[PDB]
Amino acid sequence: DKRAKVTSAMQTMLFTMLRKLDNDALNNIINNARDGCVPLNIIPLTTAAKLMVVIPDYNTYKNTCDGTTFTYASALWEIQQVVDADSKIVQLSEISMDNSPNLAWPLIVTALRA
Amino acid sequence: VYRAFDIYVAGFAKFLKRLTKYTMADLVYALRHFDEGNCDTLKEILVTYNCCDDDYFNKKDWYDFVENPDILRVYANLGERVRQALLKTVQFCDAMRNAGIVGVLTLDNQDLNGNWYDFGDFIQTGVPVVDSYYSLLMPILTLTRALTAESHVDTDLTKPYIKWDLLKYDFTEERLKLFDRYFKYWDQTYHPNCVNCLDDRCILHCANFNVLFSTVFPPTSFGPLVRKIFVDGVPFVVSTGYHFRELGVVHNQDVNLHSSRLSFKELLVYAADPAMHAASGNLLLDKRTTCFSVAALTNNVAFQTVKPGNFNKDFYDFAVSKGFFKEGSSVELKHFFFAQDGNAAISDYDYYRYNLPTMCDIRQLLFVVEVVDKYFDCYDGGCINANQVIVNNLDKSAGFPFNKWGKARLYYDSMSYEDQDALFAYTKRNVIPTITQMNLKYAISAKNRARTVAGVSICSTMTNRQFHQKLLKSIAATRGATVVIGTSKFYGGWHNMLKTVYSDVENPHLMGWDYPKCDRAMPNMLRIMASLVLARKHTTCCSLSHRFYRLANECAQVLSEMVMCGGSLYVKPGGTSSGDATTAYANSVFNICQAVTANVNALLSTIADKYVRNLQHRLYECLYRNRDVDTDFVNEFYAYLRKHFSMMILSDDAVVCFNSTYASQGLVASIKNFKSVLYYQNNVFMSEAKCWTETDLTKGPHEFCSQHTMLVKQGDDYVYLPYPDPSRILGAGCFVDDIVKTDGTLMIERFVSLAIDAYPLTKHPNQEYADVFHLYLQYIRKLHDELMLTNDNTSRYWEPE
Amino acid sequence: KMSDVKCTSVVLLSVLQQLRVESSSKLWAQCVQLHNDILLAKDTTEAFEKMVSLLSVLLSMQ
Amino acid sequence: TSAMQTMLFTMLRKLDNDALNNIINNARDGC
RNA sequence: GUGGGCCC
RNA sequence: GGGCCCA
Ligand SMILES: [Mg+2]
Ligand SMILES: [Zn+2]
Ligand SMILES: [Zn+2]
Repeated sequence: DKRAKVTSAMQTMLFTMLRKLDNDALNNIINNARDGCVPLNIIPLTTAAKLMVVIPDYNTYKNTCDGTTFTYASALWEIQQVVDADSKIVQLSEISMDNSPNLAWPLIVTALRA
Repeated sequence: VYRAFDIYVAGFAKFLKRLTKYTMADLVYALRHFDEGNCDTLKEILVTYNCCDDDYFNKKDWYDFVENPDILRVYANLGERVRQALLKTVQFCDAMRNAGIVGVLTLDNQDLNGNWYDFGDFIQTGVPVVDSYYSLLMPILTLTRALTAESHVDTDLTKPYIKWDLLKYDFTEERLKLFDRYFKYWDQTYHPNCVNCLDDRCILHCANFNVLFSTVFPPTSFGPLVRKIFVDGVPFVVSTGYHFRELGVVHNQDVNLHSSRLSFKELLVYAADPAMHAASGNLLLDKRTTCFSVAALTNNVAFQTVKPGNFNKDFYDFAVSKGFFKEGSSVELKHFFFAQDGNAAISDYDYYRYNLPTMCDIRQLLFVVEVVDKYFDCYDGGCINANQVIVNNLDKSAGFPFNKWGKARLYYDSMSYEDQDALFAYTKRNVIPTITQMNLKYAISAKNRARTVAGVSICSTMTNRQFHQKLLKSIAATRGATVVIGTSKFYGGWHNMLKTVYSDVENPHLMGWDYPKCDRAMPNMLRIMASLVLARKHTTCCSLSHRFYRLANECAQVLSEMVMCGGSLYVKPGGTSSGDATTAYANSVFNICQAVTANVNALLSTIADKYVRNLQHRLYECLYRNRDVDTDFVNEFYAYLRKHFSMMILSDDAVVCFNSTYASQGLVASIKNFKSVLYYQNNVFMSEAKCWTETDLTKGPHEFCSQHTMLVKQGDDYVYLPYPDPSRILGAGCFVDDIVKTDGTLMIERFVSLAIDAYPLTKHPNQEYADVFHLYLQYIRKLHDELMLTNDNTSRYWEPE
Repeated sequence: KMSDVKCTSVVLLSVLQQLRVESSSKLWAQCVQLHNDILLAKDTTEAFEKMVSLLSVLLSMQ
Repeated sequence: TSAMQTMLFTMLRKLDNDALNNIINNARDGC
């Protein structure tokens, strides 16, 4: 009975999810508003201990990740680590208008909140 | 010269006639009969207000909503000039109501400025009737997002965005604000929370107001709504609400804030539910899409690629040996397995950018569904059970996490009729959104796109299959009908169908035509009315609230669900899911909806034969002035159609024997109206270059389901024979998607399947069109060396048994 | 010889795929653009030009 | 896919265009 | 992945 | 059960 098989699988799934759910922020913001109901657009927006910016080029990474820290729509972030659309490490130094055409122009830029 | 008027003569078209020299009427008039090249006042009132420069239209594709999407700019330029007149029109309804003046309204008095004068046939006394006003200027209101004003603080264009708080959901007050701001005098109802709607007719009504009343508010507002919950102690959080941009608020009325010994089905609810997967992972953002984004599942972005065509060189030699693929020969080779890189996924997902909401111009849909009723009064549906479905094709996917473990076979076999029907019962109270996966295709073809495909979770479709699958099957085998689903061509069935579609079309000629980019430009409202229409047969097994909650649970299942493009969370403004159970039938319905629109705004902006004139006049005073579901004008029109404009259909393939007279008068269908329409109703241009018009019924159709047609002899008299394009079979035999790679067992079926396709070339004058067949014969015999081997049956397939 | 060398381009880009060009992104982008243009052939001089371009890179590697 | 390389070789040898054949000769020297 | 004809 | 064509 593969019914019970997928059942076992999905219970293990939905149980193992809680390894990063009990944040104590969740309660801190359910107890803000009435009747325990708000959208899902903003739930992992504001439980956010991470932010990944996937850009196309150099023109974007400049106007987006200016420096090694920035703000993301009125909230602050620290640039930790960057790669370049095929997962070879880059630097802010290497990322310049000079050596633009040795990039896989898009960049995955993981920054961390303060 | 010609000023376009709504006359009340009863209709709307051109008439030779401090202010503006053009009016808002002239504006919407050129909006709504776009004859490309003859598209004048459209541009005139664009350039009149610095909305776009004419020199920009020297570029190609300016009037494509599919290439050059900058016209978003050109049109959102005029948004406040729209809005201002709407508000003017409510305050004008005021200044009539308290002025005691009861006469019906029209826009020709209304300036591009917005304001008003000239009160001439008005009775002095109220209720000044707008209904023509909005029944005119309804669908063109998302065409600019004219009510972008209200999103600023103090609803002023020159301001920051209102930061609405990032937890709220309701806004019903604000929904009514925009209503009675714009619809104070709206003499018919409103239920922006549409569980309050009167019936399905009022569902279409009011959710077609949540469209306009949801352009303006932000993405933070909408989507599923989440609460903390506790089984066996520990907390979870779950979307136990949903806010549709069309259906407003909905609260799962069957909730369990506390639980214990949760169920199989309840995990079927809570497994594919969104937030469990969403808030239980990281964040993501890519500048690739114009789409809003939310999240990532895994913390690495992903890419996938194509493995290009095989090649079949034995047959290549076997052909070109006999002088195939020769110089000057129309035996060239055209069709091949393209291959595509990793940017494919996001670079067609982007083409959802061309989506935009509609205002289905409501009374017209309402009457058109008053029409389609009798296309299906010949047919019958109703709710059914797990154990009386004719399901096939069950070895297939079942949803996002449900990808990971099994096939739909398991879910039809595991979820008992008890299970699936209890689900059927819960779902007609509540709303459970789920996940869609966008994938790509390996179709040998000619052009260089990819045409993404969709797959949804089995929870959705299993309900949907229990729901509609009696009406379909009433039509899957109703032959002699309009439709042909299930109706093959074979055994000369195509022939008698052609004779049937003809059956006294008067001044008969054939026309045919096809849709560019329906699966992306699909206005969601039409999908709404279809899935409603597809349920009027439930009148012994569904109550009206259950109808509303059906409708909503499907509109969250597949239409505005959340999209996983890679490992990247988004939402979908719309666009059909090509893997849906009801794709072709819903799109058939879509096709007739377009058909009648053609009929009507043929017959509206176009009359001497008073059969015709009374038919359009009682159209006018069925729609512009009346409401009721009436069978008599209905059947007048309906048999008028079936006599004079008689049709057959497959999902976009709209074959039409029709009257040149009426078509040459402005009663019935010609391509131009459709072009205009989807340019003002489905967000696309339909170029007649891909359409065709055969003016000789003796010579069969140029196109249908990848087939042309001719006229030959059959058993002492002449008949129409369909016939395919040789290049297709050439490519598909010469290029394989790793099929003959496995064994030579199956590919016997491959080539012979391809081989029957084109025996009619044997009947056609050109020689090598024939030796297409003779090649295939000799190849088939070349294979029967190792192993119909001849043309024995391949002729008896056009001698009906 | 336009049909035949279109078939040539196809097998060429196939074997090109067989040896992991996709891993180096823009390499794959170039070759893909070349072939998607090669199958559109009307004047054969351009077809031969694009052929020799697509050949230069197979030749570049070992 | 071993025959793929061989049949493309014979394919090019049939194409019989000067530039392609000269560069095949260039390639036979690993150059 | 959808439903539809065909054939094995 | 397998697969061609078609929306
Ligand atoms: Mg067609
Ligand atoms: Zn209502
Ligand atoms: Zn029912």
